[PDB]
Amino acid sequence: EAPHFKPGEDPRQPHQEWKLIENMSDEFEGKKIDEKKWQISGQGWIGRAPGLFLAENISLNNGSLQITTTMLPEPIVKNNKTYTHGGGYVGSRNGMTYGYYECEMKANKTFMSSTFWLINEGKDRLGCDKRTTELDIQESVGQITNDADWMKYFDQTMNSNTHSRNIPEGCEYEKGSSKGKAELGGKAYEDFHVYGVWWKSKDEIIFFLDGKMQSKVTPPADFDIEMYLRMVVETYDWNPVPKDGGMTGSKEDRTTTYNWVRSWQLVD
Repeated sequence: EAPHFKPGEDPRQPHQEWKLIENMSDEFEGKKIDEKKWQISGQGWIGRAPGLFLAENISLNNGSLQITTTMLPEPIVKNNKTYTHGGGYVGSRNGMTYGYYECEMKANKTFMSSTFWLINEGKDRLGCDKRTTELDIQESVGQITNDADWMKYFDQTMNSNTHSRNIPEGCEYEKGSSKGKAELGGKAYEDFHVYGVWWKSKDEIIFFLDGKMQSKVTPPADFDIEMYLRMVVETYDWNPVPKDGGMTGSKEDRTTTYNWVRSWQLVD
């Protein structure tokens, strides 16, 4: 009935309350994902090669969303690139501006990502709102395959980010990124964690982990454009495929599991 906040961490003021945004929230009960609420195929982004988003890799079980990584049984060529692995994409068909957005997620234990984020959809927007604003709440991988120093702990942190890019010429916005990082206390695939963001205003973004405030970030440009939820399991170029193909794990180890996604507005 309220967001997950430990005692002493709820940022609301005493005459305010948190209200569930029903069309951006799901406990994932039942046997099949609700495709009137969520888009899992037909989306603009098919996947970063070599990981192709498959609708078949999305399942529900036991009141949770499961996005499972796979080896494709044969390569698939799309946009002149070869795909060899299956990930998955789940995007909210409804958007909002501002609010509190949280999920409870356990990452997969593979070289592919486990993510929870917001982005606007600039080509449907007008004038300067065609610029991109992306708010990454958590991005993780389960198996680090690049020995670059910047990423050696990427599998045991909350890695949050805010991006401004694709800005139309003449529009007075800056491009760039403002990151946040915090310790999970364990690997992202070992336990569930609650990853949350208070998208408080166009210039105040506050990240929470397991019900505790971690950081406040000023984004690189105003975040005052409607944004849509994303839960995505992909390949990143900087975390390449391991020598065994990276898909020998159990179904559980190949699965990013979200127990729920809850989105809220703060009202007077």
